[PDB]
Amino acid sequence: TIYPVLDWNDIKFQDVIGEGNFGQVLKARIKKDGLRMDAAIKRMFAGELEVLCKLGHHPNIINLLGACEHRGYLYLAIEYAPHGNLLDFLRKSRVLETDPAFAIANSTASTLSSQQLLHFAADVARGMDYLSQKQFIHRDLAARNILVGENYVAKIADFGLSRGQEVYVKKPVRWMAIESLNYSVYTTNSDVWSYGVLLWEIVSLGGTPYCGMTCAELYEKLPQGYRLEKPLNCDDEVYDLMRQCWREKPYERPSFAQILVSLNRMLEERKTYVNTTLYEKFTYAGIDCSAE
Ligand SMILES: CC(C)n1c2ccc([C@@H]3CCCCO3)cc2c2c3c(c4c(c21)CCc1nn(C)cc1-4)C(=O)N=C3
Repeated sequence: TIYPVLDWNDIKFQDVIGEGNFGQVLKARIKKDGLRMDAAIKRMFAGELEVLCKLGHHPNIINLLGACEHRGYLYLAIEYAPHGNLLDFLRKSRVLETDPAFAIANSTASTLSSQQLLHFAADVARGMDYLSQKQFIHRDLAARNILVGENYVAKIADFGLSRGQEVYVKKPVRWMAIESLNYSVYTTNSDVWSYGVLLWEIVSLGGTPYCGMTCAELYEKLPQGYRLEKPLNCDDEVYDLMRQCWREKPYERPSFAQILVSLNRMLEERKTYVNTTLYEKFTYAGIDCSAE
C-alpha cells in the first residue's frame, strides 16, 4: 500500500505510444478515486519502488498516478503527456521540412519560438534541481526522455531510482560525461554534462549530437578537449552555458540551480536567444539515422 493501489480491472489499455529502456509504454484510461482519467502504463527493486512512490509531485517531473500487480508483474500508471517526448516534438516543429509552404510564407524555420525552447530548458533544469537536491541521479538525460505534458510544461521521465552521491551501473554514448564513458559511474555532475547535450538538442531542434561522428571517435576525441560546436542560430550566452556543462573536471560544472538562474535571466530579457527565422541559406542540424 506504499502506493495508490489500482485494480487491473479498471485499466482500459489502448495503443502503444513508445518504448523505454525497459518495456513499452501504453496509453490507457483508468479509474482513480472513482474518476476515469488518461495515463501511460509501463511494466516496471523494493527500495527503488518506495523511492518512487515517495518522490512527491513536482510540475517538471512526470507524476506517478498508481501501480497495479498483475501476473507477477508490476504495472505503473503514469501521468499522461499528450504531446509526447521532447525529441519528436522538436523534430515535428521543423516546418521547413514538415510544411515548407508554411515556412516560406511565415519566413520561419520552426512553429516554436526562442522563448518556448528556453522554457523547455528551464523546466528541465528546475526538475533536475529538485531531483538532485534529493540525491537522485538521472543517468539518462536526453530529449527523448523529456515529455511535453499539459500546457507544454516539460516533464522529466525515466530517471534512475538508485539514490546516492554516485552510482555504478555496469550496463547513450553521445550524452555521456567523459568520466561515465571511462568508469560507468554517474553523479549529478555527469547529469549536468548530459543536460548540456539536451540543451544542444533543444537549440538545434532535435539534431543528433556529433552528427557524422562514430561513437569510437568520441571516446578518443572528447578527452582531447573536443566539444559540440555552436549552432549558427544559437546565441553565445546559451552556448557558453553548454560549455560550462561540459568541463572535463566534474566539480567545475554548474549546479542545476545555477543553470536555472542563467536561463531565467535569458527568459526575462526581451532579447531573442535562439533564432528560428528563415535566413537566405538555412538548413537544420542533421539527424543521423545510422546512429539511432
Ligand atoms: C520512452 C519514454 C519517454 N516513456 C517513459 C519512460 C519512463 C517513464 C517513467 C515512469 C516512472 C517514473 C520515471 O519515468 C515514463 C515514460 C513515458 C510517459 C509517456 C510517454 C512516453 C514515456 C513515450 C511515448 C509517449 N507518447 N506520448 C504521447 C506520451 C508518451 C506519458 O505520457 N507519460 C509517461
